[PDB]
Amino acid sequence: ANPNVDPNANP
Amino acid sequence: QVQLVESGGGVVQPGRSLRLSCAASGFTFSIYGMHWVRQAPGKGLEWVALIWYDGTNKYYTDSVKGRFTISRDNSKNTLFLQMNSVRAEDTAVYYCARDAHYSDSSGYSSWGYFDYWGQGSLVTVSSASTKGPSVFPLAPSSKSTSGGTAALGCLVKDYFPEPVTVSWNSGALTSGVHTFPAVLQSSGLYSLSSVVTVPSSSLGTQTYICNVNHKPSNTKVDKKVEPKSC
Amino acid sequence: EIVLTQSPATLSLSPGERATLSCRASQSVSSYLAWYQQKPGQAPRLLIFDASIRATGIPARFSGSGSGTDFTLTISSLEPEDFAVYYCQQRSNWYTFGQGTKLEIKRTVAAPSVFIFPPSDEQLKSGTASVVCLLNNFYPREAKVQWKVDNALQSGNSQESVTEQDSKDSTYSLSSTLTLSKADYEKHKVYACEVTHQGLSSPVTKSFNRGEC
Amino acid sequence: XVQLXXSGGGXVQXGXSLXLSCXAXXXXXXXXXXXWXRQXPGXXREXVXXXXXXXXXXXXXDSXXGRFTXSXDXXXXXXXLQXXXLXXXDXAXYYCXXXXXXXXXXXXXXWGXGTXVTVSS
Repeated sequence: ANPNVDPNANP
Repeated sequence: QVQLVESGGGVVQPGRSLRLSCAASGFTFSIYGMHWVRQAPGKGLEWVALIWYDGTNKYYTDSVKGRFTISRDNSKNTLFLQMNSVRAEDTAVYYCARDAHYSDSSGYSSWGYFDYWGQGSLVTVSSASTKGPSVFPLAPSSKSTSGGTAALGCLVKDYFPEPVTVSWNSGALTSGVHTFPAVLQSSGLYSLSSVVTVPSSSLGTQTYICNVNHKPSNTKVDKKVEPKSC
Repeated sequence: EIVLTQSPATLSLSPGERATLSCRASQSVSSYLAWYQQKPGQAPRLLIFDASIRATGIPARFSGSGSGTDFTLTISSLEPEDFAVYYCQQRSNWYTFGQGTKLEIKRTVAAPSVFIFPPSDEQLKSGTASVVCLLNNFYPREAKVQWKVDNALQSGNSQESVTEQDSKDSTYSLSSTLTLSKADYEKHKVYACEVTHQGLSSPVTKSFNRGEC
Repeated sequence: XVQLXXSGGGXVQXGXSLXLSCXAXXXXXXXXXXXWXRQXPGXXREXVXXXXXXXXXXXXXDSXXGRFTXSXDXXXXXXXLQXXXLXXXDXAXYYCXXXXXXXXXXXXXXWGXGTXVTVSS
């Protein structure tokens, strides 16, 4: 429940 | 070649729904997280929501949680914001923005910034109904003369929604014209003035007419502005 | 929430000069800070991310520095395309923005010319009276408009609007609109707008007498 | 008191062609160079081409050489940017401007409102 994790492909 | 083209904005009554679209081109839409960020008139930027590249995770700012839904259709390169139960305070320019995914020489990743943005889609939430402005002269006189220059103008009052346009003498007069930003009155209707400065010697021999256009209501008004003797 | 406080609110500078903009975070955001540029009617533009990394296509005259809670955006030599509003943004904890610093074009002082307009007979017949005061072509931006009706200072019944800096002469203009019911307007004689500005040695008042126009 | 109105932008497939126009009102433009610039998202405005007065030549940026061509219709107070062999990288807002200096130092006092050109699929 963390909104600042990398939201893009290939993190 | 990154492009984000928004559509779907406009005037919505409170409690109703509106869906914004953000069509992406010039990059691989389906590998980027995407955000909505909004800007109320004359205010700063407020992050609204985020959706992962694959549509799995979604996050919202508290004031829209339970009312707005973010979604995407990667097959159509489109990002959506479904706005339900809208409130007046939702009035804003809504931008879609790409999450800025960066990788350095040693492979370290960065994210969480907004590197490309849509053009903005204005959503106006109001119970006001479409209304053309009433156009009144701002008449020149000795109390609107400084030196050898006189000011005159037109007050463009009680219209909804934005915008209006004002010209002078069917466009023949452009020098010295100032058309002010509208103000939202307590009534929920907008109002603005358009003014122009002219040589005071021309008040007797030159006719001045403001041409007001309010496209939402099909209002067109030519108003003669004649001098007074204050 | 992490609150970002920018200073100064407005920076008034000329092309070629160094501009220094500050952003302070209420708690550490490490280096998770970005700077944006925004011009009227346009979307924001990413300039700097991770506190000091310049985005692609951003001119080298832009540089960011800082960490923790104190950050600085520097424009080494301002250029005309740089006059704009600048925002900082953090992504350490959710996503918040500063309230903005406006980088405006400095010019010489111009005191406003002051004009007052009575309500039209046409508006009055409709039941309302708007009295408009115009402050034309002034710089710097700070000004005070005071309305007096029969020599009594008004409060709460006026709204102001201000143009952007003129593209040619970099001045501002301002309108103040005093709104009364027709019945209240008809109770009074003298309608006055009093203007103060740093370019004015004394306040400038324009007034009219109801029914003399 | 010059107004520049741009038109002719839009969406093209790669390899295709467009022609932008820049119509001037309130000044006869024949004596003045007119230039095209473009601004891709997030970048600064970059020179594209200039048409000087007729017989004083046209000059171009490296990025459009051999593909775009500027021309003038002085009688209609309009300048054009013929854009051939378009690529995705040409996607940008294109602006036109008048050089108010007849000696061609580029005093770009008046600008058009911009027209979007998108080159995709």
